[PDB]
Amino acid sequence: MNGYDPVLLSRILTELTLTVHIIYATIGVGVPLMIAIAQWVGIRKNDMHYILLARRWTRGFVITVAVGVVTGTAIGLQLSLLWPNFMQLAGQVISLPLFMETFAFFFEAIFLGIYLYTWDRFENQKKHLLLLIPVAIGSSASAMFITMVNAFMNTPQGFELKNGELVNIDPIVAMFNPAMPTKVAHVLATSYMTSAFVLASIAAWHLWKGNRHIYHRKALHLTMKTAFIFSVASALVGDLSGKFLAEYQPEKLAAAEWHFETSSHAPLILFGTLEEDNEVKYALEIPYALSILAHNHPAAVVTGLNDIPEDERPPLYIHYLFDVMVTIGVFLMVVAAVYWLGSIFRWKWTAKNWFFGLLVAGGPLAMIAIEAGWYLAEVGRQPWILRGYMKTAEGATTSAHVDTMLVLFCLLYIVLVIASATVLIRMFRRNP
Amino acid sequence: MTLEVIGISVLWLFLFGYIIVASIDFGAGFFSVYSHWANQQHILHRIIQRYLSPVWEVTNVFLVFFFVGIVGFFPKTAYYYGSILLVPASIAIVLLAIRGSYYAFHTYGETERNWYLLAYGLTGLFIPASLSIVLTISEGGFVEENAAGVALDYGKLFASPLSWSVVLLSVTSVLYISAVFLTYYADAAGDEQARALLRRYALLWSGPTMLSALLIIYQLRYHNPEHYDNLWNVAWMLVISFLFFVITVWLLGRQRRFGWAFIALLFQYAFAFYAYGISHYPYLLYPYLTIYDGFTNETMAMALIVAFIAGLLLLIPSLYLLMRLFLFNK
Amino acid sequence: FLIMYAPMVVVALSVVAAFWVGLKDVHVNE
Ligand code: HDD
Ligand code: HEB
Ligand code: HEB
Repeated sequence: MNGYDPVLLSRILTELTLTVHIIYATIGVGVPLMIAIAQWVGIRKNDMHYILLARRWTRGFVITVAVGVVTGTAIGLQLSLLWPNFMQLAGQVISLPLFMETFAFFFEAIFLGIYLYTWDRFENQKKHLLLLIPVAIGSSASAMFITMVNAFMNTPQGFELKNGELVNIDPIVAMFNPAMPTKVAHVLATSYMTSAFVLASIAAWHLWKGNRHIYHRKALHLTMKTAFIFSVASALVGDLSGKFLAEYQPEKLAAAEWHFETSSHAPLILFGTLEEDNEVKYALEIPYALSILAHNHPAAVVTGLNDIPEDERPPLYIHYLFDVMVTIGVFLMVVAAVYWLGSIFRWKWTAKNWFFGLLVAGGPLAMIAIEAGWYLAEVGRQPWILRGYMKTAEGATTSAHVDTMLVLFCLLYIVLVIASATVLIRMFRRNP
Repeated sequence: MTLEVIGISVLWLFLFGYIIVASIDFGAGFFSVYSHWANQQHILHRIIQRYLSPVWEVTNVFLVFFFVGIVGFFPKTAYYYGSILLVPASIAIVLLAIRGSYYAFHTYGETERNWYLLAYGLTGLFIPASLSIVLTISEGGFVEENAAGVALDYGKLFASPLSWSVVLLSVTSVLYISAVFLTYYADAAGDEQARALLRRYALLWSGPTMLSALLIIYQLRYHNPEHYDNLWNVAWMLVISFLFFVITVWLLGRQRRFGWAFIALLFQYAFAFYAYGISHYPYLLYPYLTIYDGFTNETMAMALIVAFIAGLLLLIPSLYLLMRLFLFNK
Repeated sequence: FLIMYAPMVVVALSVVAAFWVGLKDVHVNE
């Protein structure tokens, strides 16, 4: 246990860091797009209220960004620290994208900084749109490149194993692996979406309470509509990624949907409870999706989990996450799909609290679905790294340091999150 | 393995490139902290910290470019250095977390703006040391002592006359470099203090720093004779550096054109750091961590170099344009 | 190939749809 506790403690710490990181990140990814769009709408419409929401957002986008950065550094460093032998092999291959994430981030950060400190000096709004285009591009570029890491972690190749030593590396093969498309896509979509619901959750708060129709109805009207779109795309690329899994890594998917047994027409599950050792409790399941319109043939035989080695299978508590993530997906999509439809273009329900409440919950639900989803996609992953890559069990270092540093960091982040939330509310209540 | 030597050659200059801005920011968020400890003015902290932070943002780019680059050329460091350097990292990261958290919170938080400058006092200095430990150990040992390698109590290698030599090689030069940068554009009648403190830190440079450049030499005689020999083979660079320092000192003593003070400073600590690296090369602490060990595929070496070029090609012009937005004189 | 490419497409679409909202039912309506 002087070099096995960390096998767990590390996982635990890393979770605690990155879990935080993401709160301050998908915002970093989705917000700038929304900002760009708001500017663009304000410009195209000559409505200098949207143009106020762009900066009204940016002003906090900053604070989000920084907290993002520090946690980013944290994880960045923690990487090789907690998992040396991993990087001993794969570092050669991961090095680049990881860099390109932050490069893309600096590239965006320049223009972000320009807009931030030229919108109050130099000329014309288009010339500030053109500064806000590179930002979102650089944001999504981060995600592309950094996700290419995870995507690669999930799947080879671009390497060769000389009795353990990883060599003969092709950049773009390892970078542009089979998972990369679905990862990049689903991640971008479910991060445009998330922030899209996050802004709606401000507009619905501010509009619900001190009903300054002014910005706060326009905000909702846009953010909700875009949120709908992004949730739809998100779901599409969800089905896509699911199909990818069903074809290439059903170890996850079969654990997500508890398909121990391999079959042609295999029903999905809405929610259940199988305690790790075959204890089927709540059982609500429907016939199969990722075959009928995905594979175009309902009787496409889904691989079963039994057919996966039990040293190669991930946990069964994964299902719950799929439930969470997907159901949030659909529900939230519905809320979105109604708001603009029914609450605006039909029966003027906007001013009803019955929406504003749900729309206040909107963003938090999405972020939850984010954390959940990440847990799902990453935890279906623990028992493969130990094979085609290298033993997870033999990836960590020492115990009596990690256990404490974990708690130090725990505290640190606890403070971060809270403080950030506080300041980030204070600002909005100051109304600049 | 040429590409592998070029990689570390450039990444060393990423660490230097970091050192440059980091000096300015950590000097600022410290000297400014004392100078505003008296009268914690939110007007002044607002006006200051509206433009300070971008630097600090730029720093972490150097830092992380370095950190992410190095392991692309040397995953075996990610094994060894990674597995060894378990604690100082986390601390440094805490210190950073603090720095940034408050850099953000202060932007729209006057409560933190005044009280949590304490934190900038703490971190602004503590960070240099917390890097200096790794920079130290990188030419030291975790299980590497004298006769033929005795296992070392890492808990008691903290206190050593070679480590504080690096703490001095850092802190004081942070102070001095920062002071020189602040002086360079000290376009005010109230710039007399900057040059006096800059003088003190220049005297610290001629002393504690260039002193430590020799403390390292007179520690290596008993520690690492190969490194000592290399360092004597590049001591002329430390001389050159001392001469450039003398040039920056002459610009200090005399004229208002501190551009040459900054160039002289640049080449000064650039060479005083670049030799300090060169001597350590070609290897990284261990004989198993020599540049050519655990031979990697060298295409992604070229790609990584491309990425470093792409990086610097922003890092530098960001600052070159940052020093044209404040002028508009071409 | 089609399903390996498709996602990013779907995304790209969703983006410019998300823009197109700003022109359709934002500029000339509600
Ligand atoms: C509790 C769930 C959980 C657990 C046990 C882990 N992770 Fe994680 N991981 C996620 C939950 C997560 C996340 C915290 O939710 C992340 C952070 C970044 C992200 O998008 O989701 C994710 C993503 C993520 C990425 C995303 C790269 C990218 O696509 O840009 C990498 C490289 C890692 N993780 C690394 C690890 C390693 C090496 C682990 C060791 C076993 C690990 N994670 C355990
Ligand atoms: C997609 C999602 C995501 C993800 C997944 C991630 C994942 C990650 N990441 Fe990240 N980032 C991000 C999103 C992100 N990210 C962003 C957005 C940014 C910007 C800022 C913020 O956060 O906001 C960053 C930033 C960042 C940073 C900073 C840079 C500088 O300083 O300049 C770092 C270091 C990192 C690391 C990292 C890592 C290591 C990882 C693992 C691999 N990042
Ligand atoms: C937030 C929001 C959201 C949403 C809505 C969703 C919705 C959804 N989804 Fe999701 N996800 C998510 C978020 C999300 N999601 C995440 C975050 C994740 C992690 C990362 C990735 O992508 O992987 C996932 C993941 C994931 C997955 C895995 C992938 C891999 O592993 O590679 C899958 C399969 C799926 C499906 C799905 C679906 C089907 C749906 C329908 C509804 N997803």
